[PDB]
Amino acid sequence: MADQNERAFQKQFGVNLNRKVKPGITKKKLLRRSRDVGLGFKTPREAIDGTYIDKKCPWTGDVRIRGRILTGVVRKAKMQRTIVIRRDYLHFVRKYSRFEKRHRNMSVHCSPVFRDVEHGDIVTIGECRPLSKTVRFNVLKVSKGQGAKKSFKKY
Amino acid sequence: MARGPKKHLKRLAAPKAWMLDKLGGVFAPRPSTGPHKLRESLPLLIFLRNRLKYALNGAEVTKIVMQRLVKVDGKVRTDPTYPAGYMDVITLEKTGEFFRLVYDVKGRFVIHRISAEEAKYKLCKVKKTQLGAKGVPFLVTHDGRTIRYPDPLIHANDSVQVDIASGKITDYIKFDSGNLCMITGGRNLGRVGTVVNRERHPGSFDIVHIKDSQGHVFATRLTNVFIIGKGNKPYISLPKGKGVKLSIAEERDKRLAAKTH
Amino acid sequence: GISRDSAHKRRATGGKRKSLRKKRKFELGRPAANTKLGSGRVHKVRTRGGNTKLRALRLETGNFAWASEGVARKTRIADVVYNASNNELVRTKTLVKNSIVVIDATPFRQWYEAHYVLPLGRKRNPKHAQKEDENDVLTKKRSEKVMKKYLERQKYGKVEQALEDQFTSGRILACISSRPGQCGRSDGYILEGKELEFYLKKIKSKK
RNA sequence: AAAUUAGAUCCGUAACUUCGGGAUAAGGAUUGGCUCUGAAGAUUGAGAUAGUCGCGAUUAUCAAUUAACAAUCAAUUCAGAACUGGCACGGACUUGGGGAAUCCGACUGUCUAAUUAAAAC
RNA sequence: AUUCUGGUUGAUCCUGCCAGUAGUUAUAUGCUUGUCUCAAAGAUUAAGCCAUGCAUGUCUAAGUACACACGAAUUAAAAGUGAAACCGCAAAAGGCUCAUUAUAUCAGUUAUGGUUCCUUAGAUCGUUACUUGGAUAACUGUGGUAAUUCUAGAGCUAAUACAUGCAAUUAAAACAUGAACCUUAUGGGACGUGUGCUUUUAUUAGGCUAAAACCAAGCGAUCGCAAGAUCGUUAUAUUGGUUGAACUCUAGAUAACAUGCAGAUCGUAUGGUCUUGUACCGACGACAGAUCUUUCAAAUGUCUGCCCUAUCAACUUUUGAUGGUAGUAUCUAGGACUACCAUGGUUGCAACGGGUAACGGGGAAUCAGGGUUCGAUUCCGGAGAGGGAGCCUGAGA
RNA sequence: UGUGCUUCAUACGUAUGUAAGCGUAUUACCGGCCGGUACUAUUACUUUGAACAAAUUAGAGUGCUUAAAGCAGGCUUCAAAUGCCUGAAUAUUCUGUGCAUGGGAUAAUGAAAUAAGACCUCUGUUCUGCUUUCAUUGGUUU
RNA sequence: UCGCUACUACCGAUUGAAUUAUUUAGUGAGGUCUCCGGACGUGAUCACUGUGACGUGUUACGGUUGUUUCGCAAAAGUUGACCGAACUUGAUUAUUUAGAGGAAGUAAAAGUCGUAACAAGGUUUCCGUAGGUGAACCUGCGGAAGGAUCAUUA
Repeated sequence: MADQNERAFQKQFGVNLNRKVKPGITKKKLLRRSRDVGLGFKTPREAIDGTYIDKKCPWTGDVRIRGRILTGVVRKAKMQRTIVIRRDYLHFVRKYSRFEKRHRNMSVHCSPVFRDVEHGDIVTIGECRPLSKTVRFNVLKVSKGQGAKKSFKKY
Repeated sequence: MARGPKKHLKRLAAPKAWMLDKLGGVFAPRPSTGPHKLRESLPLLIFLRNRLKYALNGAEVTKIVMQRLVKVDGKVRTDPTYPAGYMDVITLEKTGEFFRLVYDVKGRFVIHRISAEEAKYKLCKVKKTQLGAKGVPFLVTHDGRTIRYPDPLIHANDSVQVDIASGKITDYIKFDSGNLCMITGGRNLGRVGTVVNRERHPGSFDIVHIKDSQGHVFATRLTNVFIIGKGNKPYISLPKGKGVKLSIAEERDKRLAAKTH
Repeated sequence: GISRDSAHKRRATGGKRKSLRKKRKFELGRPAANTKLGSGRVHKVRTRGGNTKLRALRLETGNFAWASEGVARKTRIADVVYNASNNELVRTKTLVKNSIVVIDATPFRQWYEAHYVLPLGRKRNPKHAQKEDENDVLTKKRSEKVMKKYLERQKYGKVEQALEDQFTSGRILACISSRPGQCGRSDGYILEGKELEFYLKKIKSKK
C-alpha cells in the first residue's frame, strides 16, 4: 500500500525486528507469520510477503472470522480499505403469492491483500467484531479473481 | 446483570418436560444454579412430591432434605431445589431406593430404579480438554466436574464412567462409527443408538446420523449426542425398553388398545 | 455522567434516532487521566463488577525493556519528545500509550558490560586515559570456572551505530507500551532498528 | 436635538419579489497581551564507481530522486492551542439603530445662486 | 352452517349503493332474573392528582452476646431462651402500568475467539514472639430546637467488623551467580546467594514430510608410526489448541515489574495418649481465601422480518456524518470520545421528514378458501415511577 | 443425455412400476457383493430433516355425575397389601429468514475466438520450501 | 338570477390569540472528577523530668510535660474540567381558535322575474376557448354526434 505514511509507526503487533538475542540459532529471515483462517480460503501469497500491516485484516491482524459467511456484489469501493456491497434477494408476500425484490448494503472492510477490487465483482464476506461503527464484515474471497471478460481483449 | 439475575421463574414458563400442571400454583421450582442448566434439570421438589409422592405439600420436602436423608451423587445436597440433571444418581440408601435420572423417549425423563452395585458409578461425557489446572492437564465434564490428570487419548466428544466415591476415570468410551449413543435435547430425545456417520461442518454445528435397532435412521446435532458404549454395549442399565421409536398409533395400540383389565 | 454508547449519534443513512433508554450505567465513561510527568501519584477507581484499575495521573518512572536483549530495567522518565495522537500531549508532557519518550540509558549500560563486558559505546578518551582497573575485574577467567562464557559471544556485541551514538549521550529514545490511565504504570520498550529511524527522522528533519 | 448601533471573523436570516432581489434583513457568538504549533513558496537538485601524473591539480555518467530528498532563502497571511488581568479588549480613532405598514414618485439623474430639493421637471 | 332479501320503474333488464342479516373476551346501556360451576374487572378520558393503613426483612448446637429480661452456683465454659446492638446477606427479584419508542423496541436466527459476573456446585492452596493490636454500638449517664422525625457530650466492651503479623517460607531437589572444583569436549563442584502467587511490559518457542555428497573438534568408532585423517548411531526444529485458525487464548520458560493480596475464625465430640503436663488427631462450617473450570445471567453485535403518509425527493457532514490512523475512556468492540488525514455514507426496491387515537411478539375476533380488524390486559421481552438531570454503596441500580 | 435395446428382480403368452447391461472412463485404493476411502459450476424452487418457551389452537386419552374444563386416574378389587398398572400424546404454531440432505424439470448467470483455451506434449527451461540425516555441532550442496 | 329564513365550510385587516414539542445562543442549581487545602487526632522524635542501676559518663520506669525535628491519614473550604436540570430570549414546527367585511354551498317546493334544456323544445345539442349580458344564457373560432342524415348524386 503506502509505506509508513502515518504519524505513528504502523507496525505488526507481536512481531520483532531483532537478531541479537535468540535461543538456538534459527533465523530464516521471513519474520511475519500469517494466520490462515482455514475455512476453505487459501491465503494469498501477498499475505506472506506483505508490506501492509492492516490491524483489521483477518490474516495479518487481530480479527478472526466467526458467524455468518455471506456473499455480495461490489457497488462502490471508495473508502480507505473499505468497500460497500450489494446483496440482492427476494421477499415473498403471501396474499399475492408473488415475490418482492429487496436489497441491503453492507459496509465491508476490504483487506489490502485483495489488489484491484472493483464493482461489480462478486465477493464472499464473513462476520467479525465491530471494526468501525457500521463495519462488521471482512472480505474473505473476491470471487472474480481473473478477468473473465474485462482482462479479455482479442489480439 | 441489568438489575438481574432473575431469581423467580413462572409456571407455564418452566418446561413441560418435567410435566408440571398448568393449575397448581403461579410459580415453578427454579433450580439453584448447580452443575446442570435450568432447562436440563429436575429440582428436588419434583422428584419427591410430584413423582415418588413421599410428600404432598412443598413444606414436606424441606422436612426431608434438611435431615440429610437425601443424597445426590454420594454427597448429601440439602439444597431444597438442587438441579440434579442427567444421570445424577440419587442414591437413597434409606430407604434403599437407588434411582438414576435417565430421559424417556417422549422428550421427558423417566424414573428408573437401578441396581445398587452399578449405582455407585455413573457415566458422563467430556466437553473441553485444557491446560492450567493442577498440574498441567484437566478436562471438564457435561455436568462440569473438572477432574485432573486424565488419559492423553481422551479427546472431546467422548464419555468416561466416574465412580461416585472417587472422582477418577476408570473407562473411556470414545466417538467412533460403531458406538451406540443416546440423544438429549432436541425433538429426537430419549432415542438410544446407534451411530452411522457424522457430518463435520467446519464452523460450526456438526450433525450426526443415528440408526435405531428398528432400522430407523435419523439425525440430530452433535451437541445433543451422549455416548453410552460400543455396538450392542449397554454400559449402564437403561430404563423401559430402549426408546424403540414407537409409532404414534402403536402406543395407542400396544397398551391403550391391547389392554387387559 | 459521560456516556459511551449510541443513544444519541444518528444512523448510517443520516437519520436521527430519537430517544433510546433514558441513561444506563453500564455504558458510562470516565474523565481521562492526562498523566503528567509529576513524581508519584495514583488514584484507583472502582470499575465494573467489583474490580479496580489504577488511574495513574502524574507518574515519573517506568519498567522499560530493551527488546533485543530479553532485559527489562526500571528507569526514570526524562522527556516526552514525540506523540502521534496530538501535540497538546507532547507540550504538556502527558504520558499515555505510545508516546516516544526519553528515559535514562544507564541501568542498561551497567547491565550491558555485566554480561557483554566489551566496552562500547565508548565516551571521550580524555576520560578513558586510565581505568580502576576494569578489564581484569570484568572476567579474570579463573582457569577455568563459569566465566569463558563471555567470549563465545562478541557475536552479540555489535549493537548498531544509530543506537550506540544515543548511549554516549546517556539518554535514549524509548516508546511507551502501557496504558497509564488504566494499568497504573508507564512501561514500554525502546526503539532499536527501524522504529528508531522512523521516529528520529520525524524529529530532526521536521525542524 | 441628543443618545443607541457601528471595524472585522463566524453562524444565521422573514414577508413580498419584475427571481436580479429584499439583505449588512432580523438574531446571535468571537475579538487584548504573552508563549509556542500548524499550513500556504522560491533557487541551485544531489550524482554514487580507475587512477595517469605526482589523495592533489589536467580528471566520468543513462537514470532513479520520492513521498517530508537535503540544506539555503523569501515574504507575509490564515487556522489551532496553553497561560494570563477590574472583562477593561474594533479599549483612541475610524465607524449602520432596527422593524410593521400607508401615500407619492419607478429607478440613477434635474431644479427655484440669496426663504420652497419635493409628490415638481 | 362456501346462501342473501327490501328499496331507482307505468312495468323490464341492469350498474349501483342504501337498508336488512349474524358472530364478537367487545364496551357501555335499557328492562327483568329461581338456582349453580368457573370469573374478567380505573386499559381507553387524566403515565391526572391522593386522606389513612400496609406491601422487606432475616439466626443456626455452629460470626458477637456481662439484660435477672428470665434460667443455675462459686466451673472462665455460662454450653438455656436469647431481647437489644454489631457484623454477614438481601432489599437490583416480584408486583403495577403503557407515557415514551417507527429497524428503534420486538421476533427468529447466529455471535461474543469483543467482554463481564455475587451465587452455585467441582477442582485447587511452602522458597522474626505465633498466636495478636486499638475502638465503637448495644449499656450507663447528663442534654438541646416549633416539632415527634433528628442527633451531640462522657463512662463502659466485643468480633469471622477494622489493623498487624507464618522459625520449618524448608532447604536439598530446581537453578542463575560467584565458589575450595580443573579437561583436546553429546566434558565436573562443595557452599555463598537467589527462584510465592497476581498485575504490567518485553522476549523466545508455538501444534510441523525424507537423506547424503562433503567437514573442524577425531570423543563413540576406525585407520595412519603419529602429528591425525576420513566417517558415523539414536535421546536434539521435545506445550493443550478451535479438532475452521500467529485464538495476544488457557499452559510454560526468560528479563523485570510494583503492590497489593496472602486462615491471629467458629459448634459438636474427644480419645490415641497422662507425667491430666499446650508431647501426642477426628468428622463438620464458615465474615471468608485465591486461581482455573462450570452454571443463573447480562450487555453488545450478525442475518432477515414493522403501521399510515410524496399536499414529505433527495438526506448526512460547521457542533461525527462515512472511512483510515494513533490514542483516550469503558468490563470490552466501536466516531463511543480526541487529534490528524480521506471524502465519503443513505436514496423511487421510498432514504429523509411527518402522523400515529403505536409498547413489540406469543396470541385474539370473524370466514369454504384467500383474508380483514384488534392485541392496555395474567406469558416472554422492552420501558418507566409528578416532570428532567445527577449519583452513592453494591457482583448487580 | 433424450432414451432405446438387452434383461432380470415383479401386478396378472402379457404388466418393471425397485434395478442391471450398449452410446469409447457417471470418482482412485485396501478391506468381506460389502466398509474406510479421493473427489462435489452456482442461485431460485422442492423433498425430508435439524434446530428452537409454555399457555393458547389443533386435539390424544380420561365418566370432574355431564358440560366448558381439568391432567388426572385406573385396577387386584368391597381386601390384606413399595400392591401393581399406564398416564400426563402428536401437530398447526415460532407463517418466512438461516442451516443439513435428496432432486436437476422449470428459470437466470457462467465458459474456448486471430485463443493468458484444455488435457497434453509430463520438458526440467523455471519454481517456490523444510523437515529427516551431515555424533554433537559448523562449513562445502545435492 | 333575485328576495326572506337557517346551516356548514372557505377568504380576510388584525403581521391577531392560545398551545405543543424541537432546538441556536445566553445565563445557570447540583453533582462526578480534579488542583490545592489541612479543623481535629494521632503517630513519633527532640529533649526529659520522678526515682533507681552501672561507671556523677550512660540508662529503667512516670510527667495526657517542655518543645523542636518526621511523619500518617483526614473534614470544611477551594481551583479547573465534565455531566447537566432550570429559567430568559430567538427561530422552527405541529395543532386549535377570535375577526369587520367579502364570497361560494346546502336545505326550503309554498316568493319575484324570465323560460335555459328534454319533441325540429320552437335559434338542434354538447365540447374546448375567448369576450359580452339582470338571470337562465348569447356570440365568434374549432370540434363531436351522445342528431333531426348510417343514403340513394356513372
